[PDB]
Amino acid sequence: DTLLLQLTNTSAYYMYLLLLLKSVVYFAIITCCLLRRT
Amino acid sequence: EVQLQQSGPELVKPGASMKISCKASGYSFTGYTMNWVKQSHGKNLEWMGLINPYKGVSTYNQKFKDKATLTVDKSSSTAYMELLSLTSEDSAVYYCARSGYYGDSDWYFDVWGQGTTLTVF
Amino acid sequence: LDPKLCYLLDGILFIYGVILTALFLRVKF
Amino acid sequence: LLDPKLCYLLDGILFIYGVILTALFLRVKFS
Amino acid sequence: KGNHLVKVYDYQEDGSVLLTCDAEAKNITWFKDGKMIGFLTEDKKKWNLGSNAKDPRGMYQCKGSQNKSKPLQVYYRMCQNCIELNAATISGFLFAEIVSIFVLAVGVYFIAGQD
Amino acid sequence: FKIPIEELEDRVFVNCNTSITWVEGTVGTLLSDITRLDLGKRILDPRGIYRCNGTDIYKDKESTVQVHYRMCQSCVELDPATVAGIIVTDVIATLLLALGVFCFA
Amino acid sequence: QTPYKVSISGTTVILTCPQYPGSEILWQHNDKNIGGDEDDKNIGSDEDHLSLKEFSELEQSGYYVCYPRGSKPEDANFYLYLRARVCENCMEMDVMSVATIVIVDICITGGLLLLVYYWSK
Amino acid sequence: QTPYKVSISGTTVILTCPQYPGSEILWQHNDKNIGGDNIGSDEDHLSLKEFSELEQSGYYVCYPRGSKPEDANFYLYLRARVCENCMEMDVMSVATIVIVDICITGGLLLLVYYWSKN
Amino acid sequence: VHTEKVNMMSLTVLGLRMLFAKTVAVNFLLTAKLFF
Amino acid sequence: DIQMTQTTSSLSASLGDRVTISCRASQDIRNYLNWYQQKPDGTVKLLIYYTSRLHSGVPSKFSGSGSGTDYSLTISNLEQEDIATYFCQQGNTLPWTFAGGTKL
Ligand SMILES: CC(C)CCC[C@@H](C)[C@H]1CC[C@H]2[C@@H]3CC=C4C[C@@H](O)CC[C@]4(C)[C@H]3CC[C@]12C
Ligand SMILES: *[C@@H]1O[C@H](CO)[C@@H](O)[C@H](O)[C@H]1NC(C)=O
Ligand SMILES: *[C@@H]1O[C@H](CO)[C@@H](O)[C@H](O)[C@H]1NC(C)=O
Repeated sequence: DTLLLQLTNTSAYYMYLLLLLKSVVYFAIITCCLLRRT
Repeated sequence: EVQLQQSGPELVKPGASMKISCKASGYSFTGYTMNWVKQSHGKNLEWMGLINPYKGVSTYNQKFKDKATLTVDKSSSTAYMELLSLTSEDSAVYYCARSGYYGDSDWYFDVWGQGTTLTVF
Repeated sequence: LDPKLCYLLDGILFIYGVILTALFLRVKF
Repeated sequence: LLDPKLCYLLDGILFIYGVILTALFLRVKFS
Repeated sequence: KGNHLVKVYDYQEDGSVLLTCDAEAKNITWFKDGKMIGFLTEDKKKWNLGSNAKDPRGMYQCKGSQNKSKPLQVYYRMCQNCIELNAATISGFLFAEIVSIFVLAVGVYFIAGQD
Repeated sequence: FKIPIEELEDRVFVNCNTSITWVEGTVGTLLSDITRLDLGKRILDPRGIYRCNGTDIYKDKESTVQVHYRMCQSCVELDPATVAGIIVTDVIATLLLALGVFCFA
Repeated sequence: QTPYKVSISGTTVILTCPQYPGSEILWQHNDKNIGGDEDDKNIGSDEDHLSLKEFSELEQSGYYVCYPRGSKPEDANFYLYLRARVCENCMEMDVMSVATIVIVDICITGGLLLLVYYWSK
Repeated sequence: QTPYKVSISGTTVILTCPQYPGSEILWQHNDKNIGGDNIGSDEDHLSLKEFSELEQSGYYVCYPRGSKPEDANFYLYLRARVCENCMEMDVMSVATIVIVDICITGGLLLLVYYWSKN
Repeated sequence: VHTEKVNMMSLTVLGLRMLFAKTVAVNFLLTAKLFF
Repeated sequence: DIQMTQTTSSLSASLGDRVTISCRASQDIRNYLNWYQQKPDGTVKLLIYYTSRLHSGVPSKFSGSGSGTDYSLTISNLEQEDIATYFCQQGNTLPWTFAGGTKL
């Protein structure tokens, strides 16, 4: 029941935090590449 | 024991303003409504106004709303009254009366002061 | 159950939107 | 409770943005 | 009793855990780790560690005017940051991992290929 | 004169000697028995002002009870750190997207 | 006859009684006099507000009433049956509120992008 | 003296009392004897299986045989809900998953960069 | 069951989805720039 | 307002007698009437409150009664200390109003 909702919610929160960190390191990489180009 | 001590006669001139003191002892001053009661025309007693000492909020009797202002000094547990523009009709004995704080026991004055006899001449 | 379906549609539709914008820009060229 | 409806709520907006993009492309090509 | 005056009042309408020491005395001094965590709040005899979700963990002692009450240890694993590693959840996590890593790598492939 | 409020079967119940009249708020439903009103589930937060005349003990004495329930199934326990972090990161992402738009234009 | 106004803010619950504008008002909770100089400092009333801090649903929830100075509690007709569950940083938000939040965030983002695009040209 | 040592895994819960390193073991939960005869008693531990938040949650008593539960030093109030295949994440756990993700992602990004460069 | 904390978990997941969608838009926009 | 009056200004009675003092109110004051003793020196005390409730420290020889608009204080065997002026004060509606008083 609502407990399962608690578990899936916190799992999604952790997963999205990891995905955000992934995209942030990629943002750092592409910013480096753009700055080298510019 | 519980006791209210009032000031002296304090003869005043007409049109002046005089301050009456009621110094309380023996109990918690803020937990008890303080009233002021005027005894004029020989022995006629009249109620003048009440001041909630813990708050400073005062309810006034419409007859004396313009003749008395009530102030309270919680530090010395002393109640204060200012009679302003005291004419010859204001010459009387003034008592400070203690009643309960709340609406169920604030209509009887258990403890009275000795009385301050203010005269105007 | 429904949150898992929501997240699955999130992933599918993210891929779809990225692909569609990519190929739209390809035709824009 | 917020229910899973809120989760569907934002998926809806991202969907509608996707559909505007694809329909715009279908209008661009041929049409 | 055995000097175990401490008891817990739980299952309130608002989720919280309350610890009560069976003493009607002034300055009931609870001890934490052998030292007084705090002397009694005036007129209130019980300590409120907080809500049930906080999961307070420790050794709790209580002392009134009399000698200290024999401590009552409280352990709470009222899980909050707890998930299930079922087949579906791990598969979904790995799938989001796979698509994310692949998309990010495709972007990297193009970003290197042009420059 | 206090009009009783009763919570049984998780449905709050306003009960009074005489027929009760709704002045404001939750309309409720009249039971089979007159002088008893169910204000819905207790979880739905009934609110409303109700007048009911007094009994033979207090004749012709009208009382108003403003029943006010605040037990929120919609409540969310805000946490300053999490909310502030979400707001700050949203603003930063918006600024980065704006910078990208500028770098286009 | 003006409805009781009750506002809940975090743990604090503040009750205001606007039926009596002129005089000082006094509060009674569950037929026990409340407000004024007492041991509990969580409860304080000033003007027409009764401010309860650290409200406990089991303890402080029940019948409430306000009466002006000079009116006995017994002859009171307007009673508030406040039964409230209160938590710290608790706030009620519905689905449409969050929908408005996300929509307005999208709109401000798009507006900023469009403003930057136009300013560039 | 030393508090009780608690281990909970999945649904099962393990209890042990370090007050006596070696002695006869008797367990009481909420002042009724639990353990012995699936829930059983270890020579130095309490083995609870199918733990429940409602069924078994309260004070816990470890004492030698023929003793009154108040003679046992401290009751151990235990309350939790159990779900299958569940663990608590510590701050260290969150940190290690974060670091693992960042390292693997960055490594694969630079690897793809080098691969596509040629 | 108490819905107070789980409602925050849902709200924060919603906020993280907003952040992720915006950030994905950011990376895509920057990639399109670097191509142009 | 609620004008508070008394039947007679003064009454005469011998020592040890049981006498009653009547007090009247313009409206029904719902038994909220207070009895005070005005001693000649000036000191005045609260004898009874409400309908008949005795006040702590006041001797039991003082007794009150009445309901509605007519009230009575039926004091016991008249001692010499009993000689004072007695005042009835309403408490129903503001302002509180006293009465003329009886001399004994
Ligand atoms: C979501 C992000 C992180 C990854 C998605 C990859 C995107 C950004 C990549 C993958 C394919 C790419 C496109 C491939 C081909 C072309 C044609 C070229 O003449 C202009 C650029 C354009 C239109 C590219 C733009 C960037 C692009 C759309
Ligand atoms: C309603 O009537 C019942 C039954 O006669 C009685 O016990 C009760 O006092 C009445 N309610 C009130 C509020 O007087
Ligand atoms: C309630 O009392 C009011 C006030 O007089 C009256 O108009 C109304 O008819 C009464 N209702 C009942 C049901 O007695």
